Amino acid sequence: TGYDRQSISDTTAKILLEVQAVHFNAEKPFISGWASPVYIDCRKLISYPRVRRALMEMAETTITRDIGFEQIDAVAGGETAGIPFAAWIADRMMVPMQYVRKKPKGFGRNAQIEGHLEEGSRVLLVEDLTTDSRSKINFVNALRTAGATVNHCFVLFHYNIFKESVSVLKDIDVDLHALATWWDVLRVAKASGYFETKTLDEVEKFLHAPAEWSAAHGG
Amino acid sequence: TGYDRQSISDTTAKILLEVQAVHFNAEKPFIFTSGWASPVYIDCRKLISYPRVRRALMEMAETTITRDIGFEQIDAVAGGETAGIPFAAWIADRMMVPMQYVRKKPKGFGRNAQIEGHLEEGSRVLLVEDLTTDSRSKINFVNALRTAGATVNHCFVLFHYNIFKESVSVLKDIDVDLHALATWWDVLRVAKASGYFETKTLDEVEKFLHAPAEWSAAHGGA
Amino acid sequence: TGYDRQSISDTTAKILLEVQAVHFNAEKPFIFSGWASPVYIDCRKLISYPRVRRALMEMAETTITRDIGFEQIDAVAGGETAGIPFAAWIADRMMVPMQYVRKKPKGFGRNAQIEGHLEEGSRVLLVEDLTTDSRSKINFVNALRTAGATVNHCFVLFHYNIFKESVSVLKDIDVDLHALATWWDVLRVAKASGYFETKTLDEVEKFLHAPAEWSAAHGG
Amino acid sequence: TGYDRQSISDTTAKILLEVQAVHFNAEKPFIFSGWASPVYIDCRKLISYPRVRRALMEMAETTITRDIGFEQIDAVAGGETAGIPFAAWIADRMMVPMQYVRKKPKGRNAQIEGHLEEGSRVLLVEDLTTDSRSKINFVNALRTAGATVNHCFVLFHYNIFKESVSVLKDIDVDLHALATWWDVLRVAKASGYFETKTLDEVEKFLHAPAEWSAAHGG
Amino acid sequence: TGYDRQSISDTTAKILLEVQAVHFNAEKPFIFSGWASPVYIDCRKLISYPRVRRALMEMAETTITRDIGFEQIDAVAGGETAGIPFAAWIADRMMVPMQYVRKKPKGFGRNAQIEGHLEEGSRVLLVEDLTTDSRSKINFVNALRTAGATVNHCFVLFHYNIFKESVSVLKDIDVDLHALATWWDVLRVAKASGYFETKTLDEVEKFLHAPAEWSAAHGG
Amino acid sequence: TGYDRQSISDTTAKILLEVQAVHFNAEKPFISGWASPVYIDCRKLISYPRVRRALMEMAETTITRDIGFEQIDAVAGGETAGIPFAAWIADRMMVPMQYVRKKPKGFGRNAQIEGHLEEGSRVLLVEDLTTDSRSKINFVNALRTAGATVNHCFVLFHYNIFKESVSVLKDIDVDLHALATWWDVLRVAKASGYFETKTLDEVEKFLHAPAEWSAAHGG
Repeated sequence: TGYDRQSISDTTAKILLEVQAVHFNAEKPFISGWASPVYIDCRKLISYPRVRRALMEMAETTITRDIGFEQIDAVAGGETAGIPFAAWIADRMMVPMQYVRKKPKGFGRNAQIEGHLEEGSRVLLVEDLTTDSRSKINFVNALRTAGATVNHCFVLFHYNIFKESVSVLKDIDVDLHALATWWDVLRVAKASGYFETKTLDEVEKFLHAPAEWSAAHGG
Repeated sequence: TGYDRQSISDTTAKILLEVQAVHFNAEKPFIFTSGWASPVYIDCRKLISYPRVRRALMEMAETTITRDIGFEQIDAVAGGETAGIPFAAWIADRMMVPMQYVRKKPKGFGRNAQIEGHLEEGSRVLLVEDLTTDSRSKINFVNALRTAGATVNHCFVLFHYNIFKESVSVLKDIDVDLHALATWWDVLRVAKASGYFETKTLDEVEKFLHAPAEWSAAHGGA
Repeated sequence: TGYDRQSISDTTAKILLEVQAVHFNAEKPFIFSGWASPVYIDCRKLISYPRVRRALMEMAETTITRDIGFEQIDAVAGGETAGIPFAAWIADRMMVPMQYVRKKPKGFGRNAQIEGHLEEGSRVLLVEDLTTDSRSKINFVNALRTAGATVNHCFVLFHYNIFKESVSVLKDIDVDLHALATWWDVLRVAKASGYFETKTLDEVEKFLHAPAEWSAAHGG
Repeated sequence: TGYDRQSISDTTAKILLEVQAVHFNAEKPFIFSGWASPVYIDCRKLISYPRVRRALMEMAETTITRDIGFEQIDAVAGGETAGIPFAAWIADRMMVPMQYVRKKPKGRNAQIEGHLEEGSRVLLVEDLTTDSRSKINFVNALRTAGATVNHCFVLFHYNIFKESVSVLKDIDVDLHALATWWDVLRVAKASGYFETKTLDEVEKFLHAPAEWSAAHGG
Repeated sequence: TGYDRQSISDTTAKILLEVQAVHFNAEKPFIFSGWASPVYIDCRKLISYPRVRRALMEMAETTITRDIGFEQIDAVAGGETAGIPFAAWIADRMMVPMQYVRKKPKGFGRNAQIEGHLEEGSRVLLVEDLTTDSRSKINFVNALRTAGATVNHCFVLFHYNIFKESVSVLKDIDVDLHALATWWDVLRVAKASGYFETKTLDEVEKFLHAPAEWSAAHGG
Repeated sequence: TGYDRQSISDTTAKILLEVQAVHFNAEKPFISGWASPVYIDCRKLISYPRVRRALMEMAETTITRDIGFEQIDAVAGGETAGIPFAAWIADRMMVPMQYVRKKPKGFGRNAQIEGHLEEGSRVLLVEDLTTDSRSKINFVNALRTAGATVNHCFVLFHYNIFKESVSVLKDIDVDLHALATWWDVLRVAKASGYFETKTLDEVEKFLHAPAEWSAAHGG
């Protein structure tokens, strides 16, 4: 459902707002602390068939356009949230699928990885969303310990409100690819006109300075 | 795909033996984490790394579901955590139905803590897992789905051990039917027919299958 | 979805009984026209179920390819109202042009009863939801033949059977009748399932063996 | 198959003109109940071409998802013998149940063939719209059976009559179309396969339909 | 399309006889290098029929998966202008890289006879339209093995199965031959159909049982 | 993976450079004489599944947009070169397939054509690539001898550096449709930045004057 980056992001934002995977609440923030007015549950997108089909089509388009057609030999999912999306992407791309556990279960170079992973394979990490890309280090290092070549990471949603969201993965030579960001959702919601002005202003203030807003509203 | 139980089972056994998802070792039995000793090891998670194998497995899964259960008797597909999520996703894609997945432990307030994804009240849900041994871990997931309002009467597994007496009755006591593509007997029969395995190993496997607990106690150690 | 004639009929009967497209009631027969029967079928309900209709279309394509042939049909024509969805799906599966025939003419030309484009000499397969005595099929067959199409085959999802002329009327005008299931298949599958009482199935069997006598005895 | 609205309309007009589903005749107007018109559209010819219908159904799905939403439709109900094939193809693409509505009742669910769950959201699919007067009956028939009808889809929209849209908005039904007569006129003018006089007469008709029909006989 | 070997063979024979890719003529034998024969097969006609070639590809994939295995082939290599379309379709269905082998080398190097990228150690399946004595397959097998490919299987839509060394010549170099139908299957289906005269089918049977003697007796 | 002509051409150029079907060498020109700094092997394209799927989608889009949806009744391919692409296009278009031999084998109308060709059929000629379209004359005449109507020709790559590459086909009333040209590959390579400036300048001066460059560099 899109061709260029902007259309893909707009379609992703519309999909997220339509299935109510994105929630806004400025009066009662969503609190592990970190009170925020925005809540996202990308795991609801697996319960809507047309939505997930469109999202996977756009995911394949993004992977082909930004990475390459013959640069990925396997698709590895996250712990439990990115496994369905990884499975669908692997089926579309006709590549082997693996998934990486959060904690090792056993001894060896393939303890964290479930599935068959050939030596030297080029693996693409796929999970639902990122906030700081700090949970990405464990999975990338687990895949690299087993011999895979991890240089690209795909996620449905990217917060893009923290400075080290993309620099952390770049320092370990991993590129972050995302279908949409919080700014795209904010722009689509502002254009739609179904949200009150005060709520959108509060959301914009939070997205500009996340830590300051969180600390000053119950963090 | 065979469109009948025997052909589906034989094809699944050949698939498992070809990709070496099933291992036989009688000289050095597989001592598991719980101390159980068995000469047979199966890793259904390896099947997701082979495109054609997984495609055929999902086609046979859809055929089994539509034959044993029915075409319009399932409203959603739920997968157990980690192991069965890819198979649940593929089955949901083939069946054009919503997909959810059940966590092993609750994380949330209630009535939706153990289930990730939207679940409409009164929806008939099919539980998909990679394999079952005694079907006592499936009760937790079935109760989690029923707590959210889903009506669970069927559970699908790629592999069913079928070597424990209460493998199916434990689910049937809570009104859940167990459907599977292949059993250990099917794999043993196909391995015997193939002839790539020595007679002693297959005899040991047959002895274990006929008496699991005694074999675990004696030949490998409790 | 099956691969053999016996497997297709059993699967179709199970599909019909599962989605309740077939109803049995011997205590209060379905008095249609004055005809009285203990059986009722509504093949139009099969289009409201995605998986059921997909399976039925797969079996329809399999039956067409096995009985008629892979390259013997150049267009798929559906009857008025009822058979148009099935004709559309079969044409999509077979990658052939689709037409549909109105019950009554809408003009004065040769292509008055046909809504579509029909090239001269095209071999056309006529698709309908069900047939009872195939007396209404002659109108559609003659309408297609007036346009120049060559009609030698007709496909129906459900064949009522019972009546002896149901295939002879079409065979007299060189049209072969193909079907997925009959009433006998549905009755056999219902008896095997065990969800229906013995008295009801006995009444249905008596009706199937003697339709006119049963209608006269239990109604008009 | 295009992506944006303009591309979809342009290639839909190209498809209509290529399969000759659109006819222009200024010298001898088409007497339809009179109403002499120089333009003729036969959208039922579109089902006899496989590639054309595949492209059109892809564009229909794209338009439905883009303008209505991905999960706003639970059933697709066509007209009677006009848009039933298009409704079937759209329902198959959308993985959504199909129904269809008759012109006249036969026997709540007397006018609807198929299973229609109460409270379901139903999309009307028809071959074309002229004044959207015949769609009132189908929308009311579906709403009698409990369905929620808020969107109507048609392959071709005349867009030359003022009430062709507002009559559906009065009953809270949105009209979605793949192409209009203006798109066909623009594509025909750009192609250059039509004489200038014919296109000028067609444009004059499209600006004032009733006056042109009355002047030329009707 | 079928599910077992016998069903696949029968369906393929019906397909070949329906599209007239197989011709029978005992009065005027097909003399082609001499070698008069009453049978003629043109497997290159099957690419001009969409449904026929789609069904043939389904059956080809089923045979490959059933006999060889799901994960035992890494590339599909066609012959020279004859099996290239079939190889392309099989590779698309199997989601594997495709190559094709020239009849004669064009250049110098290990990859002189092979067009397309072939990774070292790849297990390659050779696809052709038909084998008469499989003497020409040795050249393609050796060309593929020169570039590092491991060739242990060869798939063909049709296999004559009337020469003793049809399968042994490939088996001597560790290549297994798989086919959808043989001349015996076509003869059996033609006899069952009844569209062919008894004398013609008797002559074909005599030729199939002893091809060299029949050719010597009827010319060539 | 494209919508318009420009996007399709750019994606085709990226595909060709990614799988290394396009080679640049200014210091040592390749090679019947005609030393050139550019080498293209479109037959490598059939060994990559995702690449060939994307290229066939683009081919179908181009054929439908430029020729028409119902203007082609058969697809014929050149011998040994465009047969796989013709097969994939025919499968996509649910249209019969034929292929034309370079040299006739037999006598009578259909001696040079393999497959079933109905009289009056509209046939699209498919080839891997064309340089001067001199070899397409034989195939077009062979198809027209059998009764086919040939008015369109499709090639994945078009050199577009010779003046008669399109006029020679237009003289016999045949149109040439292509996915990419050498200019578009050059533009994509220049934008990518993976090639040295001297090599790209030499390639550009070759593509401007091919014959002069070949004569000057020992051709």
